[PDB]
Amino acid sequence: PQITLWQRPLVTIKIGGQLKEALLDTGADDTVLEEMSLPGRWKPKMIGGIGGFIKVRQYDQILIEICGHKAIGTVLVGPTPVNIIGRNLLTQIGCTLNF
Amino acid sequence: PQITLWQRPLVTIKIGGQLKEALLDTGADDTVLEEMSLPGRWKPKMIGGIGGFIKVRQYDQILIEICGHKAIGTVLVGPTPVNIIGRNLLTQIGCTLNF
Ligand SMILES: CC(C)[C@H](NC(=O)N(C)Cc1ccccn1)C(=O)N[C@@H](Cc1ccccc1)[C@H](O)[C@H](O)[C@H](Cc1ccccc1)NC(=O)[C@@H](NC(=O)N(C)Cc1ccccn1)C(C)C
Repeated sequence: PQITLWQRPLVTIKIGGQLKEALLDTGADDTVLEEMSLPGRWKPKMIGGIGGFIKVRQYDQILIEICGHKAIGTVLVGPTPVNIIGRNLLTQIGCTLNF
Repeated sequence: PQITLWQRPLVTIKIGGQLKEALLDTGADDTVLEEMSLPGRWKPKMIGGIGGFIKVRQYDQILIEICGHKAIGTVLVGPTPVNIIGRNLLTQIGCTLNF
């Protein structure tokens, strides 16, 4: 699709067999989701942004589907205000910025 | 122009007749710039991000030029690591997300 930015660019993703909403975020390097249980082993990590650092669980090679497009990559889970899709998966689905 | 997302989407902006670099960010509602001393009146404000909140000063009606395109609006100034161009100015330059 072509998404304009008059509203937050929130879409539906599918992950773990669950449906969620997430923000398409060109200003994020990584993908951060709210607390959930995913199958798999995970490692503790830290990530930062405005306000500071949070602790997250890192899951690799996770299948996610973003507007019907498949991506397979690293997902961090932790206490984010919002589900964020970052550049690690935006590139996999062929996302660009245009103006 | 079309910007790919392999790297962070950093572009040149002109503000106050000075050039800076800034991140095009579809996940920011607001525009946040590094500390600098603009003339003008300001309001104090708090904005949040992944790790919590920071204090900023709010300036309205600022002209920024982004890759040749002008935009005019509210800019928040404070102790950010990176200059962030948010949706309030992105919409004005006709910027879209495409995949
Ligand atoms: C999500 C996280 C993994 C990401 N971090 C990240 O990419 N890092 C640390 C790598 C890095 C280092 C140096 C330079 C560039 N990038 C991040 O926070 N990115 C920030 C940019 C940044 C980078 C480093 C330090 C400081 C800032 C980027 O601005 C994101 O788009 C971020 C995403 C987000 C959105 C909502 C709530 C939490 C996080 N937006 C924001 O932090 C903005 N907030 C915002 O727009 N809010 C709170 C309103 C809102 C609410 C709900 C939904 C959308 N918007 C502020 C910049 C204004």
